[PDB]
Amino acid sequence: MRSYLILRLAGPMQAWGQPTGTRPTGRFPTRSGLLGLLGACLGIQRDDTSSLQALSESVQFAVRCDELILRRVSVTGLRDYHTVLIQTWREYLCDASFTVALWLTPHATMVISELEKAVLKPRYTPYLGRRSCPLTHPLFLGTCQPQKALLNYEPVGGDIYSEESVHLKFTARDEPMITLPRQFASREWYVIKGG
Amino acid sequence: MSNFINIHVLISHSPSCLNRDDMNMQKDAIFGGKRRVRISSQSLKRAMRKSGYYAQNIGEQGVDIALSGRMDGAMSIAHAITTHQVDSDIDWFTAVDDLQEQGSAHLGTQEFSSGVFYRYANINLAQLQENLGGASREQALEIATHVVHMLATEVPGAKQRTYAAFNPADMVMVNFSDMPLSMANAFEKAVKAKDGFLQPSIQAFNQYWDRVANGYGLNGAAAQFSLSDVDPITAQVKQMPTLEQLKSWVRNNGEA
Amino acid sequence: MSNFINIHVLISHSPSCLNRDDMNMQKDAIFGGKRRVRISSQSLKRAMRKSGYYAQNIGESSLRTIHLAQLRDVLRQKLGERFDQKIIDKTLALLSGKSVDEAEKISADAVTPWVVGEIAWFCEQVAKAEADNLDDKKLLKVLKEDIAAIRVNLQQGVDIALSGRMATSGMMTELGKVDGAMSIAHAITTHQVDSDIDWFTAVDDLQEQGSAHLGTQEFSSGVFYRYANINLAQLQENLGGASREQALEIATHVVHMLATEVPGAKQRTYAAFNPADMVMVNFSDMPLSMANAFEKAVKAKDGFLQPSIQAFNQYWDRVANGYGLNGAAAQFSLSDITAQVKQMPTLEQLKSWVRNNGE
Amino acid sequence: MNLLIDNWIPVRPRNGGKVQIINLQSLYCSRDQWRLSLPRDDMELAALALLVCIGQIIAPAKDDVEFRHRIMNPLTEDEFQQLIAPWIDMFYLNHAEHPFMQTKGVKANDVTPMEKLLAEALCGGCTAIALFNQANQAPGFGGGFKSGLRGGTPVTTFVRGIDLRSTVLLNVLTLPRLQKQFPNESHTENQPTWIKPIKSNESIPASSIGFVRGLFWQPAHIELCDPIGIGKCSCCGQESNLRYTGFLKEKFTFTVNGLWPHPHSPCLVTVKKGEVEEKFLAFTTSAPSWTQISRVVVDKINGNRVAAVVNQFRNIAPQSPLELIMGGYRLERRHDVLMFNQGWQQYGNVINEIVTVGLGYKTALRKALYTFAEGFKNKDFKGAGVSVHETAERHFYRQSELLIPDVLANVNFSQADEVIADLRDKLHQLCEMLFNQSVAPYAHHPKLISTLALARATLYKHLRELKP
Amino acid sequence: DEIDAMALYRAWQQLDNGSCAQIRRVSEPDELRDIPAFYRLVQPFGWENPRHQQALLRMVFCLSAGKNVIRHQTGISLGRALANSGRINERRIFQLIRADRTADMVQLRRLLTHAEPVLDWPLMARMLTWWGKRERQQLLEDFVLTTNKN
Ligand SMILES: [Zn+2]
Repeated sequence: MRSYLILRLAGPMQAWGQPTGTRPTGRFPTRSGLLGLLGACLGIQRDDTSSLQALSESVQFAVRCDELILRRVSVTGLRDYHTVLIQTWREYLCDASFTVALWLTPHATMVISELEKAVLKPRYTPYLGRRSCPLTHPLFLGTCQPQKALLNYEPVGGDIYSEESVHLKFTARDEPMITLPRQFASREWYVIKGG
Repeated sequence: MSNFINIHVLISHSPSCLNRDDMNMQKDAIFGGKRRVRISSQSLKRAMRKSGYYAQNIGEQGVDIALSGRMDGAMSIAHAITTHQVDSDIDWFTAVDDLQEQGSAHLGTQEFSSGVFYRYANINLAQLQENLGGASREQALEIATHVVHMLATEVPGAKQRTYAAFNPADMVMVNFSDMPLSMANAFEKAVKAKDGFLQPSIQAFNQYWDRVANGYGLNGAAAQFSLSDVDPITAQVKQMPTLEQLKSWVRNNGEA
Repeated sequence: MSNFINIHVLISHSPSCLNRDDMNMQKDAIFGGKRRVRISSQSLKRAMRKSGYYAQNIGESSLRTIHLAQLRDVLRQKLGERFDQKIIDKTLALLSGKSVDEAEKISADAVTPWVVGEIAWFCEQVAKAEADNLDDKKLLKVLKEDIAAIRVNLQQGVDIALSGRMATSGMMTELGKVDGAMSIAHAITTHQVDSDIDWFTAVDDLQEQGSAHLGTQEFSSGVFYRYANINLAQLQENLGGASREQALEIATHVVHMLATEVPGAKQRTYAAFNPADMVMVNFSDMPLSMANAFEKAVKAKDGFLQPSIQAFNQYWDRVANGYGLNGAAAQFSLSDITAQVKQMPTLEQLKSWVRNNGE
Repeated sequence: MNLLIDNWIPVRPRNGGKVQIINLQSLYCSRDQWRLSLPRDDMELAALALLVCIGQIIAPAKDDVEFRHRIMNPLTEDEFQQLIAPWIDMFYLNHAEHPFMQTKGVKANDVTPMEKLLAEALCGGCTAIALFNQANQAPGFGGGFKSGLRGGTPVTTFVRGIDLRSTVLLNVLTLPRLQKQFPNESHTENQPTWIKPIKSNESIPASSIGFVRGLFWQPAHIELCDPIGIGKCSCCGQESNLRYTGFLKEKFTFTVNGLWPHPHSPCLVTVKKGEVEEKFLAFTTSAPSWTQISRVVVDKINGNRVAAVVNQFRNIAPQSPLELIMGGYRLERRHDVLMFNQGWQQYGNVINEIVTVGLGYKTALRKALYTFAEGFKNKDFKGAGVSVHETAERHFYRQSELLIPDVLANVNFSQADEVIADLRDKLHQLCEMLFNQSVAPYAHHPKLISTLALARATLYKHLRELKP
Repeated sequence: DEIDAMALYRAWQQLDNGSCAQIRRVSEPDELRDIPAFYRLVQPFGWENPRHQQALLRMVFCLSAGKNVIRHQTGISLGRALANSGRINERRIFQLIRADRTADMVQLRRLLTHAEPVLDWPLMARMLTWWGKRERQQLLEDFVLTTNKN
């Protein structure tokens, strides 16, 4: 088994990017977004591409949508009417929590050590999608040695979207070009449902 | 010592309507299972920027920019949520026309609620110092105190002239940490009214902090100024009798 | 010195029904956990506007209408001696943005408050513009340059300077828009209230067996907290640069009414003509509402009034000590209090204290 | 630059997250598994189309067994070279009188920026895809400019495999299937538009069109005013050393009579008692692509046929499930991928039943909110109450985008109506939410109360009828 | 573990004049708790189940409108039957909804007395146990739509 770094993405509101009148969310974090989160934790500035590209060539993700109890509470979504003195509608996610397995690709330069130090003492304010969205639980360190490391870190049974194969796929415009600053490519999530 | 400074505020507003959407309904949000009344981060942030206090103490030109960004901000402000579930009241108003005797000229409705809100805001200290060009931690801390004061004192303007929820904060807690964090989960299980919402909201906040803060990371200097008598969280959080003293404590970086 | 003047009032009404909604229910309101009987900020404001007190010490209220045909009729009557008829009409159409021909019915976008003096001043400007062969748009620019003159006309109708105006269609949209110096909050009962229902019958003198009508009405007695703050600079601006003392004069008049005036309904049948038992006025840099003194719904001891006032003072002391406030403060009460708030034995004295800006 | 020899194709390893520009030989011969990395969905689909067409004229499979084999093993380089020679001559993006999908000496005033081609500065690969897009999929400026052959918002439907090459190869007909789909072979010519032009105002038998000529059909007088950089592409992302900005338009008109048999889009036929008229599938509606899947996977013969590519697949591996790309235009891009489990070919009736379920719900929700909105209107209420069914239905459709695919991907076609009834549930709950959610901010108003009652009654009467 | 609405209905019909009258006098629902005949009537039907008694209180109080104003027969809604009476005006029903808790049960009883309604009792019983914002709303809707059918 290779090394995994586990994370907790959970806040009363979150918002994960999707193409546009309104600015809507998906139901889980995006890759562009998770990159955002991570680069943020590290000393990363938008202009300095080479380092961002190194990050993106270095890391891979698996995300678990897993839900509230009380009796359970399935995730709901709100529509924020957000104005500028120009009108926008901005979708946010209510009662979202995610567990995230993060592993290193056969490419360098990061080692999971660098990344947990980064997650622990972030250089940049971290936020679930928009800075409007603080998070309730710090990105806790995982250490554990597929989906199996997630089976370790409770709460179980929420199903996982992931870049390892196990098969259904779910196609998304998550993957950011870094050469065209704010655009994206066509990536595919592998889907592992339930248990 | 620690890089992020967390500001937690609990405030009770009287019947009011501090944020409308397209249809003049107040702004809701669902948490964790229940409806709560919301104030947008934008409304608060603007309430603070456009405030006179801010104009006086942040306007002093490049400091407000370093704090809040062009009009990229060092301080984050979160949508406020009510601690408890809320069903909005509806006021039905009448406009009496001085020239027609036989009726009203306009009939309408407006949504309104009273509510106990948790405002959260986190200031990145490294970010502020860099955005100012390497000002001292103490130099940063002054600005941070200003943010605390506003977060505790400033309320959005609508529709204040007609519903007038000019309420001061009942609870302000400030904590230092490595990773900025929100105590909103104290109220995920929506607080139930016992002799008001406010007091049990403060109980929830305190009990949560005890539990979680030693359970989670992190443990950095923390002080709380509160108006109500509830059994206060374990004395790893220093207790400030006045807001100004809390501010001075922030200035001195959690002295002890 | 201090810009905001805060007014806190505790008034106890007997069984009454002072504010109904469309279904003739009292106005419910929930705080923080419990139902409280509500009286609307609007009803209060109009109670003061239309009052004899106001009439006597402040002046004429504004004329708030949406029917421009009737408005031009009145304007034609009153201002007709002072100006040409065509001029009055054009002035009204320019301010309105709607066309004033001779039709029986003509309407603005929405109800608007008007001041006759204001319209008069505009008629003079419109007259100079017509004689000077000034273009209307040019007239707009010129009048737009100096707003204050229009605000001095606002000085004839104070309720507008206190409570504000908005326009969407007229020349007024650009010219006559006012914030309103005074913010007022809806009265709430300090304590929980479950409203009573009175069951009435109407007896018909011509039918002997039974009543001609049977019905119900909600009603409650309640101890209400009235709150209002006057922003003073805004008041001065809205009068076109009136003096601080003139503003303060307006403030004392407002204090008086907030303390003495009760809405009219259904007073003729339930008659809660009760004066305030506690009136507290403090100067500050930031407006402050003591409503939170009562988020914990007051529980009755020897009535609601006494524990409500006790609750009020306890919260005031606590807030003031916490946020270190040192603004001028005076309190007038009918009953049995904490220090450093000056005690006025009579209302008139509290008022003089406001006129003199904190002794 | 030449499409067959040099490298154009914007590309990314599936897992490998590094952008690269590769050449046809490389794509056809590496066990490398590539996906294309393009910033636009239309652009991606176009690139795919072009690559498919190319693969279709350079190397149709001799039999189904060879189809299989070639899908499973890349070609040796020599094999590819051999397959690719004649065509080499045809596929240059600069020439004297034969530039790829262009026409020489186009005259106009002034230039058109490369931008308008897409519907900036571009590399050879980026341009060639753009070109192919405007000539195949986009509406097309004129205005005295013909488009086709399909034509002007046609819906492309491709079969997807593992890898890029797996996909390309997968959508290329076996030679017998090919000369079956295009019989007559008395057709002047098979030579492409830019080799042996058409001239206004030609009148054309669809049957005179060779498959080469028609796959690469260009209906436009387009000339690429010569390249500048030395620098970086606006689609590709990377540096290109040769970039186009200039582009020359020219009006032109002909008429192809009757329907050409394009292999990439579902023919759908309608017969008025007057006239037997058939056209390719158009995204005419604002619906989620799933509504249309009855016409993309199920054959009916009024009625419809599916892309010869799809039907071929359905024949070739009957036991395999189906990954399907759907793309097109309204302007508004649309691009979705859809999976059907091992049953699909066999049971279309099940598929139809599901589409019908979705639609039936949408209908009930709409009938409800509409009667509310019509009531709203009648009482003269000011505001969006009039458009409630619109707004609402929009939300529904987004939700249904998420819902229906899941179902189809996972159904057990042989056994399962339980999962169908479960979807029936999910949808039921959905309509309830949306009714309440969009009628809510009005509902507290006394006058409206009557029309609300009706409304709700209606929502539930219909909703009962939706269940057996 | 619900309340057998029909058995309770019959039980109320079977009461002695002394008790039919003893319970009818009651002004508010809680005063039922001062009556012994109440406890006797209700106890088999699951009184002594805390989470049951509020419901039981309401049902009995509505029956207590007396003497037999509530007459039993897809089912017939209370809203529907209240309209079918034709005695009751919409405004009054609105007022039923707008009134706070105990008041609302009182007012309802007044309505029932005036309407002398033909409902489906166990239905009305269900609605009455779960009595809540939703249930109220439904009362309105059924009433208006029915009153409008006519
Ligand atoms: Zn390129």
